[PDB]
Amino acid sequence: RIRDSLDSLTREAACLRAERKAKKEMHLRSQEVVKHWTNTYAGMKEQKLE
Amino acid sequence: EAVELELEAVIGFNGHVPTGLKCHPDQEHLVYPLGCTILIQAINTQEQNFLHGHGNNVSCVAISKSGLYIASGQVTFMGFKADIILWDYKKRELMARLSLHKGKIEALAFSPNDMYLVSLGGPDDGSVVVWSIAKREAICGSPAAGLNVGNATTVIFSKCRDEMFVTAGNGTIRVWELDLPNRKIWPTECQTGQMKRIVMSISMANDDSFFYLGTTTGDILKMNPRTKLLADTGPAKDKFSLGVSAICCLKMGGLLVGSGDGLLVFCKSPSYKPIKKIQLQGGITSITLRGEGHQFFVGTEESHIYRVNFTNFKETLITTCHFESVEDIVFPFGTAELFATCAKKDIRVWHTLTNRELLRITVPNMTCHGIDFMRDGKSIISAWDDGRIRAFAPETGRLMYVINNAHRIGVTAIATTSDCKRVISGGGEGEVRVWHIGHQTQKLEEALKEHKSSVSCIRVKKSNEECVTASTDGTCIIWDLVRLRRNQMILANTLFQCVCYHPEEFQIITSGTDRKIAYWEVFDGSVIRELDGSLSGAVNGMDITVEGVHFVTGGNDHLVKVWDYNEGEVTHVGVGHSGNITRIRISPGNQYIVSVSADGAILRWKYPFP
Amino acid sequence: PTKPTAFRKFYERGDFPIALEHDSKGNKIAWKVEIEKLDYHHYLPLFFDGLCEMTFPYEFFARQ
Amino acid sequence: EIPKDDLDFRLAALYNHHTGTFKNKSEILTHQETIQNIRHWINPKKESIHSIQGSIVSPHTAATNGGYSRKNDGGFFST
Amino acid sequence: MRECISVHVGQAGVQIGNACWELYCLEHGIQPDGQMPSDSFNTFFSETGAGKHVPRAVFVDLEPTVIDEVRTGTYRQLFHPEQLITGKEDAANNYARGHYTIGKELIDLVLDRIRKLADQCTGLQGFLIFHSFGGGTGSGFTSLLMERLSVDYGKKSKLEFSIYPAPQVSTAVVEPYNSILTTHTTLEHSDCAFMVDNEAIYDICRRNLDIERPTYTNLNRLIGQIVSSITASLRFDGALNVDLTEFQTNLVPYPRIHFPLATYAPVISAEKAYHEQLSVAEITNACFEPANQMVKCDPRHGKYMACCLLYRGDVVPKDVNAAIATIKTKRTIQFVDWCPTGFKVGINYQPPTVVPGGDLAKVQRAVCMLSNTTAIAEAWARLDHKFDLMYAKRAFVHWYVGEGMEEGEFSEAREDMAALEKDYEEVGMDS
Ligand SMILES: Nc1nc2c(ncn2[C@@H]2O[C@H](COP(=O)(O)OP(=O)(O)OP(=O)(O)O)[C@@H](O)[C@H]2O)c(=O)[nH]1
Ligand SMILES: [Mg+2]
Repeated sequence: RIRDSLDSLTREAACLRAERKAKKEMHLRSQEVVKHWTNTYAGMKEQKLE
Repeated sequence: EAVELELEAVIGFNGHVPTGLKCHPDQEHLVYPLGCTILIQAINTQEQNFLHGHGNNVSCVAISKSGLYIASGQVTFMGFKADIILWDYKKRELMARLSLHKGKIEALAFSPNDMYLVSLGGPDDGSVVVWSIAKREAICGSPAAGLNVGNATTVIFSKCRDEMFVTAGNGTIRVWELDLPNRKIWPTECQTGQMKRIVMSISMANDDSFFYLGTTTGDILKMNPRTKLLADTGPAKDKFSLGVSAICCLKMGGLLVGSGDGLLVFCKSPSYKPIKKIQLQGGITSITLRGEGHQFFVGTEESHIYRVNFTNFKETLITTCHFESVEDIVFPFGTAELFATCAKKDIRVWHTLTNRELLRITVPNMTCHGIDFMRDGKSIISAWDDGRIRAFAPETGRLMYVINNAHRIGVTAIATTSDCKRVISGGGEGEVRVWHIGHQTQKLEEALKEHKSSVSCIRVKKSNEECVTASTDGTCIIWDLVRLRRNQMILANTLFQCVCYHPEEFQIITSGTDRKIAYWEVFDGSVIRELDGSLSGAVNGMDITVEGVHFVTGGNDHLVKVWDYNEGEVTHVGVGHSGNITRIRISPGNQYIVSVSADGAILRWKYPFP
Repeated sequence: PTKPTAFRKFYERGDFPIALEHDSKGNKIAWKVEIEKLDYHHYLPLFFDGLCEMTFPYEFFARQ
Repeated sequence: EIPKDDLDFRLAALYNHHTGTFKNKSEILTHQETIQNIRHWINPKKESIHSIQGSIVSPHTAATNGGYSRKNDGGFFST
Repeated sequence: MRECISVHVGQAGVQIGNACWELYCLEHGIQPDGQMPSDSFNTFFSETGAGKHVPRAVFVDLEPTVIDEVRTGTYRQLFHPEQLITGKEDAANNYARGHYTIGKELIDLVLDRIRKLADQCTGLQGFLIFHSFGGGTGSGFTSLLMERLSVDYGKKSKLEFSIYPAPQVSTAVVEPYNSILTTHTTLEHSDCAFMVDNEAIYDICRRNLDIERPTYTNLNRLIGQIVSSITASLRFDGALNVDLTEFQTNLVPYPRIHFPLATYAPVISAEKAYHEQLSVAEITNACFEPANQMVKCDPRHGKYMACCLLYRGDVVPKDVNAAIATIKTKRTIQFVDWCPTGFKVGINYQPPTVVPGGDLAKVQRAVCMLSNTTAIAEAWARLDHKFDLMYAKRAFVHWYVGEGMEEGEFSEAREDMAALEKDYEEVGMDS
């Protein structure tokens, strides 16, 4: 416990960094699925502009 | 668009109203009602032509003697009409809609020459009308209820094709004679000496000599329609226990009596003595006799159809189902052969393929709301309206535990964590509660009181970490598990019924009353798109398979809908029952789709590829 | 090993004119009847029989 | 099982001396090896709907209240 | 090892104890049949070698209708089958049926069970009676009981958590007859008397808590929590521990002013606990408002004479001292010359427990207080006016002289209350 006490702050920072990265990556992959969907309002506006 | 899949395995029954079961005189097919329709079953279980209509619940069935016409009444709101429908038995076509009463229709009957039908209607506005079949209209009618007596229940014609009997609801017994040229029916009353019974069933002999009445007091009354006087009293010394509910005749003079406490007795006219008695399951309300004579059928109030041989009186149950509004099927994980179906006072564990019932567990008179399995096969949890959460052993129905004062109102939705340690409950109060189980005791950790209204469904992530609470407030919360606080709220314009996760957990999908199947972004509660329901119904049950390309949707009309996931592709095979479908699940083997219709009917179709 | 005593049976019937108050200076056996004219042919060879009990409420009554 | 003649004549004689009258020897000694759905569970205490104690639910559907009872001196009263 | 005996006489007593005796089952691990799954239980439950724990409480009613709810309900395996003494016919709002001819039958049985329980406790510390002023058996059976119990045992302490009739609302007709007669008993053969009423718990149940339609199963749980706060130091550990004479000596100055009020400080819902900070300084200050009295009077128009407190939970005494100094600084709260301290604090090291289905949140800090105040003489004035307005025309007195009670004891308890109301102001005046 005392040997690993010297690095207590780095794991605390690493967990926040990992959770923020995973959340934002989930947002981006769901945006990929949303942009591949076809019955959206703005996508229908783009097809009407076409 | 809207390709019809296939249809199989009708399960339910309505035996709650009298004389619903009537075999037609070719003695092969049995017709019987259901929540809003009629059903015809063969010997091969060929469900045939659910005959559509009536707008609301069918309540009374009468069959023409030749075997070509069937006519069934129904029940509507106060001051609304109610329609007899004449059907066929060859090409199952709505011939005549005969809609002339007030409120509802209590009784229908046919004449032995096929020209005439008779109808009794009204709990308050009671009248009898006579219909002709040559032209789908009424001949004449009159109040079929004795003023300064009470009301009336049932009617039957003679075999003189002209005189018909209206039967005591509280002590009015009246013969009418019908004459065509005056176009009239004449009321005479059968005077009885000191007897005033509450008559509650009726049958007629073959040669019109005597007709029999079963009363609530338990004694069988024989009548004489020629003398217009009381003919014979009933038994002294062991009158039947409850009211006499189901009387049938034979070609000879041996009447078959049945009482609503579940008793069947062979009976004869001078001495009403039980020559052959068999105690059955639940209150009998229908006897129907095959025209060959030697086998017959019994319909019971608890929905059991009994094929019973006339020789030696041995029975064989052939159809069983629930007898109130059903809710919340759940498959076991890994097994596609088992069903759990829960309803008022009752839980049943089924089979899937051969449709046998394997076990049944009763709470006495309270109401169930939700059922769920464990992640393993150890226990089945259920949420009841008595303010309690129970859990039961899988076989032998042992009660492992109960939870005394869970919520303030009845606990509605219940959910299982995949590590078999935690159970999440939500109820009508809104105090969302978490239960840690153990071998010895079970305890509560923290009460999450976001909501202001009821809770519909609770569904948790594949690896527990987050959950979601579908609720009828307009807010669907995602909670986290490892800490007890809230992440995100869906605020929307729909009283929610079903909220499902996408496989691979990208998005979450909501439905409800406002008929907008809506996909939702898993962050911020940001709405993506809205795909509409059928037309002006509602939707209560969604389903996604393991992969996440199929999407099953079931609701307030008769329509179950297969959908593609990414685009809106509909596939209708919802031609089944319009009793309001409330939950629907696919088998874990991706073979069958199973839906529970509220009026008790569990139907499975085959799997289509989306 | 101990044995069942008749002091216990006569107490569960309720024959003894005995009572207890746990007075703060010490537990005292309150007496509802005069001690000087008891029936010592009855009440000594049963208290002497209740000497043989180790469990709490009866050993105190026997001794005092 | 039998270790001798005594337990042969009495281990299984099946001959009441009181009741068997005017017998024979073979009728005395006679042992016995010469001679030779749907399942359900019911709750015990039939409960009552009327004798329940969780709450007294409001006459108005107070999710969207029907006759407005506010909390005395300002705010929501119910749930 | 520091035991207590708690009797529940009447109907209201038994129905409060039905809500008292699961809070004790939930504080410890005692599940309802009596088998703890996994000795701070000692004051309330004895233990028996098959694992089975048994209560220390007696339940009596002269009619069998209410005890037979318990006898086949959820707590039937818990109680011993002679802790449940029943009868056939009630007393029916008459004091004489209960304290006299028909009530002298079950007194030997209730005294046998008091003797048979009190003869097995190693250390005895006193009595907690739960008897209703409003009863016909709950106010006559107990007056028949206490006059014999205090002859038998004597010096041990008596605390009664009774139900005072509310000043406006009342649910019987001869309550001014049945209230006045039992205070010929409770002045001489009793040593404390905590009263509560029913209108103010409805008040505090709807204003501090979003309950529409409040009932008796809401009253009895809060009055169970009050007694579980007063019985905290005999069962747990903490900084300052107050025992069942260490407050009941603090609280009775004169031998006829022994009538103190009670107040429980944190009463709040499950939603709005997140929005209040819930500190020691504010839940000490909630105790001294006129809104939060469980007994319908204003303490401001009177004077607190002596007080007490019963803390719990996560407190440290610097906060309590800083609270008490502010309470002494304030001027809504007025005192007398003859008690310049006017305070008494106990502490404990345990939070409140949350019985499932209860409408309270898991607060950590918890306070009770128990006040000898002279402003209960106003409520006794309001029930004082009710008596002679019915004895003037001699109404209902045949129902009392029929079942063995002479007429003159109406005048005797009249001048008894007259002397008591003489005493309160004579000891509340300044010198
Ligand atoms: N807090 C509370 N008070 C109760 C409860 N039940 C009865 N009471 C009170 O009891 C008072 C009347 O006394 P009762 O208990 O009804 O009468 P009793 O003691 O049974 O005497 P009898 O009528 O002769 O049988 C009423 O004013 C009620 O306020 C209860 O469950 N909780
Ligand atoms: Mg009573």
